[PDB]
This record gives sequence, C-alpha cells and structure tokens, in this order.
Amino acid sequence: SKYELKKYNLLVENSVGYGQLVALLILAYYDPDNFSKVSAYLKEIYHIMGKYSLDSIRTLDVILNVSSQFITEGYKFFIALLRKSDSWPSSHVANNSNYSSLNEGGNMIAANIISFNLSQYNEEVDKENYERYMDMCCILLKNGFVNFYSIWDNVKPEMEFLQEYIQNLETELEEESTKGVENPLAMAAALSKTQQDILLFGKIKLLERLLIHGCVIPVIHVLKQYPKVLYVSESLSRYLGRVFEYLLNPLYTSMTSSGESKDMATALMITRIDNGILAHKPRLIHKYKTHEPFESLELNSSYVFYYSEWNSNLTPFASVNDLFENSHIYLSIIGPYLGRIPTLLSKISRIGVADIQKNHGSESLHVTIDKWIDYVRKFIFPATSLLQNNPIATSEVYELMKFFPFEKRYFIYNEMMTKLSQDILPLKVSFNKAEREAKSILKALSIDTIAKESRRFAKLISTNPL
Amino acid sequence: TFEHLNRDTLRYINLLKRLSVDLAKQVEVSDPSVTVYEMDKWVPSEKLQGILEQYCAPDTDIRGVDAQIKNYLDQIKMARAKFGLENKYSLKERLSTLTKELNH
Amino acid sequence: CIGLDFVYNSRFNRSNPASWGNTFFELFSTIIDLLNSPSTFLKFWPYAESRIEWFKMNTSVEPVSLGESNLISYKQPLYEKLRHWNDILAKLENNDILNTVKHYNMKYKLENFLSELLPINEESNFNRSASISALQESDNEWNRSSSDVIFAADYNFVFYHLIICPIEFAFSDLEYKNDVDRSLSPLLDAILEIEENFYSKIKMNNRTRYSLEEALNTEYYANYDVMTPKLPVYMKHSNAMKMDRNEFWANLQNIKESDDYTLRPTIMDISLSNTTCLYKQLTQEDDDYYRKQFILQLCFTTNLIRNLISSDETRNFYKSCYLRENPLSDIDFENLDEVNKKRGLNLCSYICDNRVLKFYKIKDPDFYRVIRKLMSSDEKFTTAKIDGFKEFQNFRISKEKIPPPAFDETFKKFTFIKMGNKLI
Amino acid sequence: KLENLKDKLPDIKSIHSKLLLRIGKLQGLYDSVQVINREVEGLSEGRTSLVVTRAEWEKELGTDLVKFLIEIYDDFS
Repeated sequence: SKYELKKYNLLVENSVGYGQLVALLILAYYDPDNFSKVSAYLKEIYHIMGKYSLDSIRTLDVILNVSSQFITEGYKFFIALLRKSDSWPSSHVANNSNYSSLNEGGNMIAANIISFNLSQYNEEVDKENYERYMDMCCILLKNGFVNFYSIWDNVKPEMEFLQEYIQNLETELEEESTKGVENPLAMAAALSKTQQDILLFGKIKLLERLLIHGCVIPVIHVLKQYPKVLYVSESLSRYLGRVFEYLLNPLYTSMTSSGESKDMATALMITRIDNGILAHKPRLIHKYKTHEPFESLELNSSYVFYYSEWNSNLTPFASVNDLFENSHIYLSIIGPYLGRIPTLLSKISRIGVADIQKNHGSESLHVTIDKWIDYVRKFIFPATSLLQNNPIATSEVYELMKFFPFEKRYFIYNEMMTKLSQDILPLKVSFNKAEREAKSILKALSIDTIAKESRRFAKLISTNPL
Repeated sequence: TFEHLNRDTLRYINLLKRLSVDLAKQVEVSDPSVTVYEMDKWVPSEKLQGILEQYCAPDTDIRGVDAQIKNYLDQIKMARAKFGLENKYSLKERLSTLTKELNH
Repeated sequence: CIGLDFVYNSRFNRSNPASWGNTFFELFSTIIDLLNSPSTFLKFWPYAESRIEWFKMNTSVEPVSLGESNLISYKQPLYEKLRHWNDILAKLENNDILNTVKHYNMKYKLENFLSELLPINEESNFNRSASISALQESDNEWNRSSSDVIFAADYNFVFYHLIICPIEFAFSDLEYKNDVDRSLSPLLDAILEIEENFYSKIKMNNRTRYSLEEALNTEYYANYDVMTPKLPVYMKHSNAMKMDRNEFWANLQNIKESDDYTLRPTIMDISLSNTTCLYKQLTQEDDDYYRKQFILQLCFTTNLIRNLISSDETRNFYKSCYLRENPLSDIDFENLDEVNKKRGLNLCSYICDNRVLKFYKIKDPDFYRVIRKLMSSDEKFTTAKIDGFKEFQNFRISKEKIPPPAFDETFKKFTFIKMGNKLI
Repeated sequence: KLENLKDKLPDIKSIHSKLLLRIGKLQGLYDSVQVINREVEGLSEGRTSLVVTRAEWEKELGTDLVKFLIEIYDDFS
C-alpha cells in the first residue's frame, strides 16, 4: 500500500483503458490528413494514459504491435509519431552507421521490449507476424532509436549454440564433399527441427533483413568477426550482391555504353479491329507493394519493395578506382560465394574489358593490364570456379582474360589447381562434386548415347574445366 | 455538446478515406510513344476538376453546382455523338471509294 | 534550477562525497512542493526530464552506463520520496470529477518519471495482480439520465458483471454465468448485424465501381481481391481542398488546446450513464470505433477467464494474491466441479472464438491480426509475470569500446616461376 | 471555472454546426459522382442517346449531313 506504483500493465487489468488507446491508434492509420495532426494524437494519447493509469512499458508495446500491423504503407506516419513522442532518445540518440558507435546510445527500455518480442516463435499465431515485426524493428534500428548490439546480444540463439551448429555444418559438409555419397538409383529396390529454427528466426533472420533494408554496416561488422556464418544460409550472399550491384550499376552504364541502347525496352500495344478499322491501345497494369525485395511482374500487375528509400545511405561509384576501394570491403566478405550471382561476374568483366579498350593507344596500358591481372586473380577467378553448368559467365570472364600474357593465365590456372582447391572449403566441395560428376558421365559414353551425353559433357566441361 | 462534437469528428474523418467513392476511370491516352500505363496517374479533365472542386467551396451552394454538372454532362454527350455520327458515314464511304480507285 | 545544478556541480568538494545524493533529492522534493498550479508544473518538468541521468546514481560520483540504475524502493534516498510521490499521485487520482486535462498530463509525467527511474525488474515497478476498479467512462455525474432503455440496461449489466470483475464472473454458482449469458447474447447479435451492414455497404460500392471500370476498358480484368481503402483521385491531387481541410483542423485544434476549455472528456469515452447517447454511439453504421472497443474488451476478459479456468496453474497464483491481501474471502478457488467449469469454458470459447474471429476472418482481415496478436501477447506477459519477471533480469549490456576495423587492401605477389610449375 | 459555463457554450456550438455543414457538402459531392458514373454506364450499354435535335444537330454536326439523317439514337460507346 505504501511503495507500489498503482498502475495497470496487463491488458485485462484496465480493459477500458487499453481499449480506447488501441482504437485511437487504428484511427491514426485510417486518416488521410494523419501526417499534419501528429501533435494532436500525441496529446490525446497522453491525456488517455493519464486518465486510466496505464504503464509506460506496456503502452509502448501496444503502440509497437498495432503499428507493425500497418507498417507497410504506414511507416512514414509511424516514424514521425515516434519522432515527436517523448519516448525517443533525444540526448543520446544511437548512430548505427559508424563502427565506433554500434553500441552506445538508444532507448534501453524499447530495447528490452523488442529483444523480448523477437524471441517468441513457439506458438502458432506469431509465426505469421514475425516477418512484419522484424521489418518494423529493422526500420527503427537505422534511424537511431536503438543501437544494434543492444539487440544483437539479447535475441534467442546464443553465440555458443550458433558456433556449435556451425561446427556441425562444417564437419558434415567437409565429409559429404571429400568422401561423397552414393545416390541410390535402383539400389535395394528389388531382390531375386532446431535447424529450421536457427535458419528461420532470431539472429540470422535479423541479419538478412538488416541487409535487405540497406543498412550494411552492422552486418559488415558482424561478418568481419565470424565469417563462417555465411555457411548457415545462402540468402546473405544474394542480398549482399544485390546491394553491391545497385552500388555499381551507374558506373557500369557510364562505360560499355548501354544508355544509347536503353531506348528499346517497350511493350507491344494491344491492337484490335473494330468496325473494320485498326485501333491501337496501351496495356494497363497496376502497382502493388510487398515485402519481397526483388521486383517482378506476375501476369497483370507489378510488385515492388515497399520501403522505397532503402538506398538513401549509399552512393554509387564514380570511378573505377572507387570500385577497387569498395571491392576490398564487400567482395572480400562475400568471398568465394560471388558465384551465386552470375550477373555480377558479367558486369565486372565488361567493365574491365571497356577500361582496357579505352586506352589501347596510350603508353601506360601495361599498368592497367597488371592491375586488372591482380584484381582478376584475387576476386573473380575463385568465384567463377564455383559455377554450375553456366557457360556464358565463364565465356565473359575469359573474354576479359584474353588480354593477358599466357604466362599469367597459366599462373592463375595452376595456382587455382594446386593451392586453392585444397585449403578452402566451398571451392573444395565444388571441385569434388564436379570431378565425381565427370567420372560418372565418362563411364557412360557410347556410340549410341552420344546425342545427349555430348551436350551434357560439353556443358560440364565448359563451366568448370580445370 | 462535446460528445456530439467528438462523435461527429469521428464520423467525418472516417468518411474521407474509407467510405469514399470515386470516378469510373475510363482511360484514353493521346501520345503514341507511351505503351504501358500505370492506371493510377489517370486524373479527370480540368473542366470536370474545377466543377467538382467548387463543391467544397465556402460560399457556393449545391443546387447550382448540380445544374452545372448536368450541363457539362449534356455537352459531353452532344459533342461525342456529333463527332461519332460525322466520322462514321461520310468518312467510311469516301475512304472505301478512294481505296477502290487507288487499287485500280 | 541554478541552485539545483550547483549542488550537483559542487559534489567533489563536499566532505562526504556520497552525501550529495540524499541532499540533492531533498532539495528537489521541496521545490516540487512549492509549484503553484499544474501549469507551472508542466512549465518546470522539462528540466527534471533533462537531468534524469543524475538521479540514477544514488551515491556513486561517476556516471552510470546508459541503461543501468542503482536505486531501490527501500534504500535511504527513496525511502520517503517514493512514499511522498505516491501520496501525491493518489491525491491527484482521488479528484475524479474536477480534473482538468492539465491534471491528467501532470499525473502522466509523474508516473513516467518514476517508472523510468527504477529498473523494470524491481519489486515495485510491476503491479502484483490488482485488477483495476473504477473503470467507468461516464460523464462524471453530468448529463446522467423502448429500445434505447433496454439496450442501455443490457450493456450496463454485462459490462459491470463481466468486464469490471472477470474473477467473480469466473467463479460463480451457475446462476450468475447463465444470467450474464442470457443478458449478453442479443447484444452481440445486434452489434454483429450492424457491422455486417457496414461492410456490406463498403463491398457494394467497391464491387459496382470495379465492374464498371472493367466493362469500360479493353483488357482491364480488375483484381477483386484487394480492398484496402485509397483516397479518391479528385482529392489526392487537389490543393484547394487540402488547404481548406488544414485550415479547419487548425481551427479545431486551437479550440481544444486553450485554457478556457480544459474540462473536456476524452475523444473515445462511451458514457454508460446517458442512455440515448449510448444508443446513438453504438448503433450508427458510420462510426464503428465504439463497437471495436466493445469487441476488444470482451476478447481481453474472455482470454483471462479461459486461462483461469483451464490452466489450473495461474489459479494458484491468483488465489495466493487474493489471500495475502485478505486472509478472509469467499471465492471457491477450488470448487470447479465440472457442471460450472463446463458452462464457463463453453461461453468463453463461444464468444471469443466461435463468433468474433469467425466473423473478422472473412471481412477486414486486419482487425483479425490485431486482436490475435494482442491476445497472444497478453498471455505471454501474464506467464512472464507469473515467474516474477525473471525474463528481464538478465540483459547483458555490452561495455566494450569498439575500434574501427582494418581492411587488407593489398594484393599478393608472384613467384619467380613465370609459368605454373617447375617442370613447364 | 466549473460554475460559469453558460458563457463558453456558444463558441463550441458554432464549431459543431460548422462541422455539420462540411459533412453535408462532402456527402453531396459523393452523391454527385454516383450520378455521373451512372450516366457513363448509359453510354457503354448499347446506344440510348435518343435525344432530339431541334435545329441544334444541324448547327453542330453540319447542314450537309443533316440531309442523310433526315432521310438520333446513335452509338457512342
């Protein structure tokens, strides 16, 4: 009776109270002029929280939930609302975009509630909202509301269990690579959940989303410490390649000029014969917003990523020198997995070809040739060694390689054969798979089966020859 | 009175976005270069936009604006019908005859 | 304010450096007492919200890491101050009739300050299962007074007996349960019929528009699935109408936040007292937020009743809480023979699941996710409180100093062997 | 301040009435659209423009063609 705060912080405790609040919140997202009435809403919420003595913690949570429910196309008003409310750390705002400050500042109470709600994936109802909730936290986690490490250190899968799963995956992969497994074709066909958990939620899912939403520095700083994490899932490499490809595209168009040839991507007009005369019309499509990152066009309508300013913090390259300087950061992280995205190989190789062709006359050509030799040795060739029955990418990489002295090509090929096949895990796995497949095909060459075995052998030899 | 004001404020703000009804969205583009249409950039013609905007004007009355809408509608019907009737008969006949003579 | 900052700055010179704590707080209390009216209190609070991080260090002379507090409910600094500020909060709550909005804003500022001072985990920062009485939303005994009268009586009865006290309406004598059921059923029937009319109007408008816009074009083939509301075209691109609406909202807002009209009710009160106003509020077909409030209330209370009946583990906790504050009680807490248990857990699963979710699973599939998420989150928070909020006892605040990484920006060298291997 | 509220009833009242008027107009506007859409349907379903000329069609369409129309209910889809 003397030292308790006399406040009601569970929904059923002060029903009327929370009722009003949450109803009001829905109103704010169904208001066309909601953007110019932020202050009136904040004053209303304070008036209510005062009248029936709601708590601060639980009310912050109630705001977060029914906000995340509308986050797609509400994020603008949502962020303005939180920006003007006094639950916003104003004198110690977190940065999240500077290596020296990934753990200083924020609003630690919001950090507690968020790190809590991100570890509940046991019931069946939250498994369908984890996506939107993670997206709302990823939005908040780059405007400085909370610092990153305060979230990273406290989500469910502890670092030790992660490392154990990593060692298990490493050993299983190395064994299935070196030894290999016999796929049963007609063998014995006659006579006479925690893995899904680690993959689908918690730290890994947070990393994937922090990558999608254009916040690259936290994930760079994490993968700088634990590289093995890339073995857990493939999608990290694809998303990193997405941000790098957007970074490089405008430099790539400036060379190998396709802008003059950009004016040929148009659709056929719908033509129809009415009253015995031709009539042309344009096709009509509509635009939808979803949470999937890659655009598409499903047969009548075009889907796009909702958070349309995810590329605000990044600046494309202006000169090939910047391409080197940022390769040394992004490509040295993506590693031998660059092969998972062939298009990047083609883009970098065409940039190289055009850069070498630009100064065929000048005296300094040998300088650029040496520098591109080193680059292709260190970043691209290990990647192209990973491909799977994809000739054209190797054709491009070799179309760039054609400019070197053959001594250098033999150097690269032999080093790749002797020192980098061994002593690197994913390369070793790919080489062993290709070799076993080549022997399997070689045992089945005949004068009668050449019609298809020839095509298969040609693809396999063209993709990963040496 | 305060309760009435609050309830009517909710009714109003509810009535703009959610309970709204808009035009029919008949589409026609003149420019030949454009081949794909967003289907949301379609706006009404300025003549219609002004007549509509005069509804929420401070001093205007509804009846006069409704009359102006009727007049606009009749003008549109008349112009479209006149152009169609002119375009069909004479143009078809002359085009057919000239085409036959040109082929011969 | 200058003196209150001076006493902070002059700490090192003091004989006993720790003794500044009990001094500083002391002065603070005094000045909180001398403020004339809540106007002055709100004019002064931004200070105390600026220098919070000075309160959190009870005796240490060096600042604390952001997010850690070393204050306890029974320690020397707060031993009287928390008691006194709880006195002031109680007195401000006790008015309940003559409360200007300034008073509610002041009480909120105070509760938020105190709740931010002590950590989330302290024994006095989360209530121990006190189901709040005095939840009435009436027009404070002002403007307090067919179909209207019976509707009002029925809503009043069910509200009181079910939502004011879910515990009692969970442990009854099988007459009480059936009584509130025979009172409740027609209410929900009428409200759901009205919501059906509402969504019917919406869908009719959209379907007619889509059919026309489809039959008016070559190859449109509209998408009947999505129905999210969108601002009409002749308004999303106008500018005169937007300026007019902004002028009006500004006028109304200026009416609201003026010292002449600080005695208004909140924007969502229902006023169970005035029958005809209650009727005009619930059955309107254009303002549906009140029905959403009612549905949300029923869902919360039914969630709690179901967990109480079925879990037989939270029942022990609530029995202990009821007993400790009053060793003499009358609720069974054990007598759940099965004829009762059955009727209760049946009425719950009837209203909470059979009707509400089955309704808002086809129409408006966003209120659906809202109520489901809120119910699950409330269950999780209850079971977290049960263990004494231990889940927030461990937080692992990092204290390292992160250095800027170093990137290898050099390429490897080439050996003497021009070709690949020695032999070639 | 609670004693004297007869003096502050007018202003609020005014706003209330003003708000009402606004709603009215907006409602009217919606009704207006619900007619014109309907009329457009009229043009789509066949031809129903069985209007009378009264020397107007001669002024607009042309005196020459007016002969062939003399010897409208014309399609306008």
